[PDB]
Amino acid sequence: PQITLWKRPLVTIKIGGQLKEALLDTGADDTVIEEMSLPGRWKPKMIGGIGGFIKVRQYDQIIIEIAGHKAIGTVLVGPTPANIIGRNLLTQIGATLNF
Amino acid sequence: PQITLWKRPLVTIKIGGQLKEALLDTGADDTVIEEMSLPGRWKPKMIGGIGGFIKVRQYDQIIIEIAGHKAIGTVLVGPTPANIIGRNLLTQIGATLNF
Ligand SMILES: CCCC[C@@H](CN[C@@H](CCCC)C(=O)N[C@@H](CCC(N)=O)C(=O)N[C@@H](CCCNC(N)=[NH2+])C(N)=O)NC(=O)[C@@H](NC(=O)[C@@H](NC(C)=O)[C@@H](C)O)[C@@H](C)CC
Repeated sequence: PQITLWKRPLVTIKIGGQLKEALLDTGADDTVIEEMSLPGRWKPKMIGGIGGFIKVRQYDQIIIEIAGHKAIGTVLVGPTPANIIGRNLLTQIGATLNF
Repeated sequence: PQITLWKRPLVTIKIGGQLKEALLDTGADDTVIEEMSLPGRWKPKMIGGIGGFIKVRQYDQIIIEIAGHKAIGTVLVGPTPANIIGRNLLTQIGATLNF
């Protein structure tokens, strides 16, 4: 698709058997999801932006479907105010910014 | 251009006759720049990010070039960790996300 930017670019995702809404964020290095269970080992991470940092759990090799497009990569889980799809998964679905 | 997302989507901007680097950010409603001087009166605004909320100064109808493309619009100035070009100006330069 071509997604214009008049509104926030929200899409449906499927992760860990669950449907969620998430923001396509070219300004995010990483993908960050609100609290949920994921399989495998994890390690803690601190991630920052406007307002400072939050602590998250890093899970690797997680399969996600983003607007119908499957992507595997790292997902961070924690008290984010918004589910965010960051560049680590945007690249995998072939997303580009065009102007 | 077509900007891929394997690296941060950093571009050069021009504001107040000065070149700066900024991040093209589809996950940002607004454009937020690190402390600098702009002309005119400002109005207060609170914005939110990953970590919480911060206060910024809102300047309207600021002339700004983004990767060579001319825009005139609202610029927020405050303690952002990074200069970000948000959707208010991405729409002025005709940017879309495509996959
Ligand atoms: C300034 C730092 C770079 C840009 C920023 C854009 N992220 C979006 C996230 C979505 C909201 C949580 C954002 O902050 N958007 C703001 C930008 C400010 C603005 N006004 O435009 C926004 O739209 N804020 C809205 C409110 C959105 C709330 N949304 C919601 N509740 N669903 C606002 N009007 O105040 N990126 C980030 O916050 C990411 N940070 C990073 O990628 C890097 N960190 C740093 C410090 O650069 C990396 C080294 O970790 C986070 C997610 C970690 C991976």
